[PDB]
Amino acid sequence: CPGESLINPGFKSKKPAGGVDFD
Amino acid sequence: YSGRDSLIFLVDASKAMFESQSEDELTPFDMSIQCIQSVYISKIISSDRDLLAVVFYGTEKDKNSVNFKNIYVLQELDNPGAKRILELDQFKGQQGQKRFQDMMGHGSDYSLSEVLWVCANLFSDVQFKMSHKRIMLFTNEDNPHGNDSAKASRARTKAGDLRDTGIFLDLMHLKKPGGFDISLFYRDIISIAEDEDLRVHFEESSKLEDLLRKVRAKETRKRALSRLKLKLNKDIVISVGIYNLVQKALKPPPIKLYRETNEPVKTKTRTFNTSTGGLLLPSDTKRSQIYGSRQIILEKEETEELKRFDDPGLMLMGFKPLVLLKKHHYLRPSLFVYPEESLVIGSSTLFSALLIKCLEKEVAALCRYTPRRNIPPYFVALVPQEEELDDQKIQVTPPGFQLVFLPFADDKRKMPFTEKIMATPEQVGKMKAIVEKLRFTYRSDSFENPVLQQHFRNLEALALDLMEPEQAVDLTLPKVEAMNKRLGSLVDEFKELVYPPDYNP
Amino acid sequence: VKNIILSNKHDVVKPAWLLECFKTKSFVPWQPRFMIHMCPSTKEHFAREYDCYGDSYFIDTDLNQLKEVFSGIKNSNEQTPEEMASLIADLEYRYSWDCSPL
Amino acid sequence: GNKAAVVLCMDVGFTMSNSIPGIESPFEQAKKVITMFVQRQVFAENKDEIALVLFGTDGTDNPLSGGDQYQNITVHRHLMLPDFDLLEDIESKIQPGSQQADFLDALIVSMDVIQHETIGKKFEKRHIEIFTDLSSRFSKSQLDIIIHSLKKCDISLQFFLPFSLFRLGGHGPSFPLKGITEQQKEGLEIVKMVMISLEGEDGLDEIYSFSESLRKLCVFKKIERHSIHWPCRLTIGSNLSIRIAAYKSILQERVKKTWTVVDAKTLKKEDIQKETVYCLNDDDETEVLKEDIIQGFRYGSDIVPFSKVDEEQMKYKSEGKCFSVLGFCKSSQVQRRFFMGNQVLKVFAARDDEAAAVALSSLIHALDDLDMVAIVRYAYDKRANPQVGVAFPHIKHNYECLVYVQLPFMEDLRQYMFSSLKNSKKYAPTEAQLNAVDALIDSMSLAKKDEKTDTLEDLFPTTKIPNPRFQRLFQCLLHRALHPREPLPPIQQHIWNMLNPPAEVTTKSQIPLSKIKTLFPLIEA
Amino acid sequence: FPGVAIYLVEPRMGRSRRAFLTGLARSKGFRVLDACSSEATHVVMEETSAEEAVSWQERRMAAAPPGCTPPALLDISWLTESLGAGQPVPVECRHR
DNA sequence: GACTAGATCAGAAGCAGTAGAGCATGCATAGTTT
DNA sequence: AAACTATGCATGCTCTACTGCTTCTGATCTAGTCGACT
Repeated sequence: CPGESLINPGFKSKKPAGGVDFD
Repeated sequence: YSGRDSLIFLVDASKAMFESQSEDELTPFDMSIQCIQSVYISKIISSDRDLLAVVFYGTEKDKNSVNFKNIYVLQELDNPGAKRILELDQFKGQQGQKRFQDMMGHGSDYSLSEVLWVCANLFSDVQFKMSHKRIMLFTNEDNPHGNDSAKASRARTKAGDLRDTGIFLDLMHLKKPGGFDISLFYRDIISIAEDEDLRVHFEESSKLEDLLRKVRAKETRKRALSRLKLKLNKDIVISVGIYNLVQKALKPPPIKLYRETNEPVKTKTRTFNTSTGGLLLPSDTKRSQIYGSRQIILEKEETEELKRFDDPGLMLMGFKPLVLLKKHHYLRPSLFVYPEESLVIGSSTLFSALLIKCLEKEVAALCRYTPRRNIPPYFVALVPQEEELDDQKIQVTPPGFQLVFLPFADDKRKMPFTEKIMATPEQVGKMKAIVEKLRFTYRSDSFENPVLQQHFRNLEALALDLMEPEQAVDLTLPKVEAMNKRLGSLVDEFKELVYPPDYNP
Repeated sequence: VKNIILSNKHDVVKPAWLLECFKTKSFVPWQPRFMIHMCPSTKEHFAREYDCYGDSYFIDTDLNQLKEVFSGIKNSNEQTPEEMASLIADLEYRYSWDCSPL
Repeated sequence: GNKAAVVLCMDVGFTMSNSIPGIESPFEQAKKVITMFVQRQVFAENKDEIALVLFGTDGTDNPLSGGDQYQNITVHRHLMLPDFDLLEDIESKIQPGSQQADFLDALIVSMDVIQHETIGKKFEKRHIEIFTDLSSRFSKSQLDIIIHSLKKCDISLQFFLPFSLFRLGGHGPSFPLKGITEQQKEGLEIVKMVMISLEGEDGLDEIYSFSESLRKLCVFKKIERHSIHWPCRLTIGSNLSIRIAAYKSILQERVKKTWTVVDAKTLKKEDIQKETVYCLNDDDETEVLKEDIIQGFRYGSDIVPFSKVDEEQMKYKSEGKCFSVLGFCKSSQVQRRFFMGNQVLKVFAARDDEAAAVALSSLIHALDDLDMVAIVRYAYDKRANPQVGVAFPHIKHNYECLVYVQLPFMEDLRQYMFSSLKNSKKYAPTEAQLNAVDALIDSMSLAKKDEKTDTLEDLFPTTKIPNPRFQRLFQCLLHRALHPREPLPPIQQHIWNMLNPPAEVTTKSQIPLSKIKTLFPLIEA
Repeated sequence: FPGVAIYLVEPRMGRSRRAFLTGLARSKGFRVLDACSSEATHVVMEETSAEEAVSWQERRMAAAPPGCTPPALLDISWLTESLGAGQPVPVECRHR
């Protein structure tokens, strides 16, 4: 199950907040 | 997912682990210590109810519940705390490295079967219910028992027994001068072996970067706020659970401590007559409201009865086209309604049929909602939700109903009268150019609460006695520098077109 | 400690003061050396008795004490080679320090 | 501050007592409407003047009684703050009369009372509401001067009639057609023309009925006060800035008066005292002064002290009153389900500012054309925590503005996994079940497709219904005050009717519901 | 009523409550002794059981002279009733 | 019999979220005084 | 006309109750081992 949070099993890993990234 | 999470850190203490190949590169032992500290911090913030243990093997001194040789259990399975973090940090530096060598020792024979056995014993010593049993093995060696095959077979048998029991093991292989070959000996010990993770690894494991990534956010397990009853009719009835997919995040409540000794202090309240000086109970009190000169007295039970219309639950009223649901008619955060099936059988099929039919017809179900007893009823709309999953089959929007509260007449306020002023095409085009210049993609988790992050950092600094709290960069700022550099002369042209020279905003 | 320092309502003392008090088994008066912070009342008290630096006006100074006093004052660059040399020469002449070998 | 004066003209004629079998007489409906208005105006504790004029009574009492004119008209209550006495007069000691009274004469008397009593205090909103059935003879001689005086004196006029242009507030037809009389038709035409002349083609929207008025908050339409404005500057960069004013378009309403705890016997607040004490976790129960308590926080298995001064010094600090546009994103990327907060803001341009209005209109039009919303940072003041929200255009022929709603942070999102229902095999409905559900949905539709304009008309608009809790509380308080020793009354029938859908859907949703019941096995477990 | 003496149990009903009760009694004309003494005749209890009451009686007797009249064990309800009525209410089984 | 184990089911503590009450405080606007 | 004061409001904070869900704990039923007896 790729994307699973190693620290917290059963909770999907969450990407760090990237803020505003202009295109 | 019911229970707790158990994590045991196995840090190898061989000579090779205490040497650094190149300069300006932290030794693997220090890297493991930092990873353990980061995991401890993440567990403390997200969920402090979990259990973490730290065990060292390969040390001269031994400390185990069975008196196994060459194994040290630095910290038994227990809730994380600042004391354990400080104890781990004591070995962080080179002086800490010397302290660990002096008080623990290194360069001794060991058996993987022995460490697995002590880990299993530690797991069996927890009285709480453990949902996940996990072990992490920090070691840069890939062929520990290269000079003995009996130990290899014993380790294989112990790993098989642990896997059968339900223990899930990972190998956090670290940097090695020559290279790490998982396929050599550790392939048969890992619970799950990936095809990609077969070649020789000349660098650090990718899991280390993820572990070092500190996370500051409370994690809440799935839990139904209320198992309410949906009544299409006085006879037709189903059971549906209500969840809050979005909930405001509040900092932990403060606690009162005694300044002299820094211990919890119990807070109590009492009410008594100023004349009789005797304790009073809520049943020996009346509620009073004064309107001008008149006084109205009602009992507490009567006041509770005032806001009583119908029994708690959801009562269906009809179906309305989705076009009539205004986007700006927002009062409270929306909830999620999902069939339960644990109370009344056959509700799941009815819910699914209603969901698919509403999606086909694009109609939301209007209902009367009474979350609890003695609560005035409200009008809500259930909009069907289609199960949406992104690539690699990962769910992003679950199937069910989205409950949105419809504001009442009182909740609406009348705006002051204003005179419309249309904008000329040139100004609209200039604004279009500015907006296109400032285009950006938005995601639900693109911002962080600066207040909560700063509070967590301050608490960390206070607990760990750090010199200063690392300032948390806030993404909520508009970074005017980049916007100004990107816009160019558009702002000046827009101001000239719209703003008169003698305006001075 | 930094938060306490910022809130000018308490005095921050080095542990060496308590160790010395234990050594002599008596209450030793405060000195700027032991004081990391000074409350306004304590600052006023020390201003009269003691110089702004870690030096006193009444009790004399010794080799170690003068070394600590010089440690407290940090180097500054408001002087000039030529004017500094002139000031040094004037200082030597005023107190009859022309007999030095260097 | 702000004050308004209202005059309620009530018919008391014999025709008012007429009641068709199975229906309530118009007198009861008018009494209920006036009682609701007085309850709202009195229990809200607002500085508003209310006067009541009854026309159609046996007696005569009014300033215009010099000669034999304007007979059978009584000024029951002059312009004064509405006290309980008005409620008692409305409820118990007011009975239907037997002598008809001229509606025009009653309007003349009401206007004269408004003019005469508007000398001492200052009123910025003068309103006159006429409750009548238009079943009495009248003269049009004074109509021209009536309109002239109404236009000159800036007086708002509202009308309430038993019928519109059976259950009370049932979201259905009232006073079935072919029952109106010729005199009623003539009176309706006169009032229609008067309202058209006054409001200028909008007057038809100011003629309500008792059943509708009981569930539309129309009586207070011209009395409620506008909310204050929050001024700020919408900044896209470090140079551009538009002066804007934000109001609270939608906000949950709560009772401001709070129940006060008093002693059971003396019914006095003075004889009740609430004290808070702190003690250690010991059997001896050691007492600690309130000044010997330090704030702290739990860090997991231990508690770390955190002084209030230390927290204030180390807390996140930002510039207050900031409205900055972080960026622009496609409207599809922002979803309603992620909306947060307990309020919605409406942002207009600064008042009496042409340049700001033009700039805001240009921004709104550009966003609408590009189908975009603005992700912005909002902070009420220094103490207010910064928020990330979405502002989207809202363009109407009457006005255009921006609508701002708070958005969730990455810490406010819950990741819950739910089992799929489309691919599930254990809960797969059959074709007959789907057909029955489709029939039920079709039968229970609350919207009608009017083919005259090909538009969707809502038969059960829940947004316009008032909150029943306030009405229930007012009714119970009035009952307790008038009757100090009696149980609270039950919920009013009209309140239940307004909270239920029209009988048309209930009647049409019988066979589909029976089919659903017979085609779906449900049993408690 | 100088003849009658009333004492309170400090470590079982807090400090603010005891101070308030003492002030109310003094305003009502009842003398309350700050420190325990042999002259005490009435002792008031609060949220306590019989076992602890007898333990307190034994502790008091352990440091009292012989041939005396230990104060009768009495509850808060009595004190509340007496303060309400303004005069010492007669004692009955409940208080004893 | 007796006991200790083992399992197993019903009540209590903790947590999360909501409403109602009372206040800090600062930011705006209407009124009075110099 | 400008400075000071007044009210008024909003929002974040704190406490106390209230309800509902989840997990831990205490009371109650049987297998095995040793012993007693006829």
